[PDB]
Amino acid sequence: VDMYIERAGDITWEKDAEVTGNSPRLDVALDESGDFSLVE
Amino acid sequence: TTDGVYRVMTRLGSTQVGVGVMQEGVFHTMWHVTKGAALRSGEGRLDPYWGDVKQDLVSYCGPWKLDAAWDGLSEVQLLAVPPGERAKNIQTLPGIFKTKDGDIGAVALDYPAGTSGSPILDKSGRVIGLYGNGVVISYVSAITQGKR
Repeated sequence: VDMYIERAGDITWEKDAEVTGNSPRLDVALDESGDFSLVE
Repeated sequence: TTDGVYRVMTRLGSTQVGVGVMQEGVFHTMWHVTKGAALRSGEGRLDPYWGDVKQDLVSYCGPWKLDAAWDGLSEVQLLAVPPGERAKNIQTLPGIFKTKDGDIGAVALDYPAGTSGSPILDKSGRVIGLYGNGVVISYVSAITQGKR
């Protein structure tokens, strides 16, 4: 198994970008394995 | 070695396992994408240099270089690179992961798993973190940033 990289673009902001998605506020915890979980 | 956003591919057939950012001669991606494996770039090889499972981050060829942070008020852009699709910018206002150790921006965007490592940008075009470590409430990704 070999892993390889291919260039896909410049890192640039785009003025004509699609705009979507909410902005939820969530309480979370981050454990030692890097996993986020919800907290109540 | 050229600055830019890259697909991370693996080989019967090729598949895209993730995405990363080349900047200042260092390749940045998420630990869960490569698990630290060396990466081929042309005839060259990129070796891991730093990584951390709890942050879910890994850098190749040098130390982590990305240090911009979400300003907490402005819209951002996910530069998503989905498998089989041209790089595309998705604008959004982040929500917030509230943790005992402070607030982290989060984006409520759900792209295929091979999109993990795609950069999130601020209005100046700086990388404020990477996409693909998060929680389900619908998936919400932390804006994961390392330390420079």
